[PDB]
Amino acid sequence: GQRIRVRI
Amino acid sequence: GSVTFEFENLSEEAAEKVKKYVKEVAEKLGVEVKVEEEEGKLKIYVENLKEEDALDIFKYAALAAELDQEYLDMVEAAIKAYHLFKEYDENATIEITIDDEGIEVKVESGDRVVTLKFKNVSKEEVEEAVKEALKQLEAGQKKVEVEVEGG
Repeated sequence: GQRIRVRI
Repeated sequence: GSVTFEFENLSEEAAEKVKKYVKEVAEKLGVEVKVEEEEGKLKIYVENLKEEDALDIFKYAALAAELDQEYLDMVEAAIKAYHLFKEYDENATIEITIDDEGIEVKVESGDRVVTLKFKNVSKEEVEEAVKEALKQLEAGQKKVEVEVEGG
């Protein structure tokens, strides 16, 4: 299963 | 401002597309980019960007990644969220995470902590939750938790 994350 | 984008469990083909198209975009914008890939794991660090650029690149990485529309909607939701929170505090730490269940938004802003979690929710709903979170911050609240589950 895909996870995407944007940080900062 | 500097920004990190992360994908887990993309196929090799998909990750290749992400790399290639992130590269292209960045060099067109004349900016520094670091791409790191291991088995199941891709990470992109871009270093001094106008927010608008960052959020554009993130959107195109997602397209390049061949994510379906439900994932893309959450990406756009995340776009809106990142923006609105930065509008409140340009130095807020923002971590937004998307998976097949939903979306989770963590903000640290000075001494203020906001956590928003959604499952099976529209992009509209997320926006509204974000505006409400910001209302609370604006009225002097230090912590705001929101959790929403579509039925």
